[PDB]
Amino acid sequence: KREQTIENLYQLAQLTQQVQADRIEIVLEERRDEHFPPMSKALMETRSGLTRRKLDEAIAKMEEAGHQFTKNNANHYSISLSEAHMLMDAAGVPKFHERKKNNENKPWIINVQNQKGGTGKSMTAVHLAACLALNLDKRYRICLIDLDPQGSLRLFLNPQISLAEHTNIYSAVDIMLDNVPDGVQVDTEFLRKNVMLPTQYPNLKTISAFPEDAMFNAEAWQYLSQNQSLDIVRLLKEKLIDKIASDFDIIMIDTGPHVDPLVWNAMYASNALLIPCAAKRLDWASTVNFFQHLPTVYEMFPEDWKGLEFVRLMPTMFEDDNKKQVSVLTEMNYLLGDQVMMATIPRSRAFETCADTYSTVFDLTVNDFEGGKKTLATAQDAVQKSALELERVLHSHWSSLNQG
Amino acid sequence: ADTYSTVFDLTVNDFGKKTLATAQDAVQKSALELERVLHSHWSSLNQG
DNA sequence: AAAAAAAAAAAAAAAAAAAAAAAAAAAAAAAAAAAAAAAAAAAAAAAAA
DNA sequence: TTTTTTTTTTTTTTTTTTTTTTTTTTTTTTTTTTTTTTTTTTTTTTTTT
Ligand SMILES: Nc1ncnc2c1ncn2[C@@H]1O[C@H](COP(=O)(O)OP(=O)(O)OP(O)(O)=S)[C@@H](O)[C@H]1O
Ligand SMILES: [Mg+2]
Repeated sequence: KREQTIENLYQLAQLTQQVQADRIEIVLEERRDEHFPPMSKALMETRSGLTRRKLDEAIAKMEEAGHQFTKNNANHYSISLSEAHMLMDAAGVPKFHERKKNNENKPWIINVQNQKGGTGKSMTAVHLAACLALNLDKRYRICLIDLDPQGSLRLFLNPQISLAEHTNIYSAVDIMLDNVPDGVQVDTEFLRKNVMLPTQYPNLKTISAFPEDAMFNAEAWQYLSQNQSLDIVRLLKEKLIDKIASDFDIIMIDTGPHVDPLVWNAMYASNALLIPCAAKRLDWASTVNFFQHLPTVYEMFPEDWKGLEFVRLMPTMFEDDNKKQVSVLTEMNYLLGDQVMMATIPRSRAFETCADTYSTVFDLTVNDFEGGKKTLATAQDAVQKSALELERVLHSHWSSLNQG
Repeated sequence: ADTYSTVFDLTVNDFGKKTLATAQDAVQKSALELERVLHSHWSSLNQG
């Protein structure tokens, strides 16, 4: 009988070996051939905030040192992002993990979870993270997590850079099981070695994910077969959170459009709550279902966790000029005001261009594209004022949630 | 054409209306004019 | 050590194209009227109760 | 003096041709929004006093 459907299943194969090809050419085509945006003595002022006098003093102190400054084709000064973070390293400006006021802090775990497909969590959240990383005055050690097995956050120009030299790896899955060589114990040095990777920024870091992570849900069903205390919830907490809380301060986490055991652990173990969403009716209805589903499930999780300290909703794909969606936003501000961000993330062709070349808004400048300037200008400025207002929620709660 | 028919073998009742009515009106004026040409050169035919 | 001159830059102004809206025209009907065609009710004629 | 049949009046019904009106689709049409080239403004270095 299933002669032609041996043909047909091994022709889903004889097409996904051609898609194995296709990914080979995708890798060959994405390859970097780019330079990071320069600060032009005014963009430097706007972004870093260093005064011209102190900047001159520091760049001279470094100029007499080993490193040499560089200039554009014109004698006008131009300093690269690498040179930027180097001058920050040598600025002596301490971070939240070096400030005498507060240096022994735990991670500020920030998450982006929506149960609605394709509406913006990936792109908006990676944009938000790369913008928060623009806080060069403070050198945040940031961990981007692409917990969505299909996110491009390991590939999208803030990526998990798995060069050819990269030998082997053990994803969050294998941290949920300790499937590394049984002889070696998973210590934080191992975590730097094969879990924490750079993102072409000397400050921003990441974790990668893989479609094999979907097998985690099957293994969790198997564990429910072998367990009944729902103890897999704490598997994340001890394996990952206790091992990472010692030596980082922020962890960007994308989770995916889905609500699943993996995403249940992401929800629970995390000590902060953010809720991405759009202004559409059905989306907010799904959020209603979400607000019914949670409380009982949190009751299911161990009583040791005293609930998440703050809850806020997000906009996205917000055209800002459609009557229905602004009415929805008004209703949200009417119901959970002070627990929803005011900031708006608009949609424009500039984001499309950014995505198609994979390059985040910061990676490209006006010369790269057309005059979708002010659109990108107000996009990055809303994302940065939104980053400081979410981090100001976190500031006012650096009394509460750090002591629980 | 498609129905393998001719212009005349279907009548107005066959169904258009004014459309086909003017259709055969024009076709039948063209036939008058044509067959008049037919005399005009047919008198030449009888004599060759 | 400072001034002036020279060179690589953003902001404003001008022109054209694609979105949309209203009106008009070709058409394409379902309904009615007029004319035409196919049968019918009082009167008339001849041979005969 | 009566009866029968046929040729004229008129009456009834139907089809075809030709009457009007409405809706749908197609064509010409400026306002608003979007795109590209640009003249003015800002920054740095070298040379001279
Ligand atoms: N500003 C934007 N401009 C253009 N496309 C956008 C924008 N924001 C979101 N998108 C759409 O989002 C797609 C990829 O981004 P995401 O929406 O994050 O996908 P995602 O990971 O499923 O997140 P969700 O489920 O939509 S919230 C793009 O291919 C677009 O279709
Ligand atoms: Mg997604």
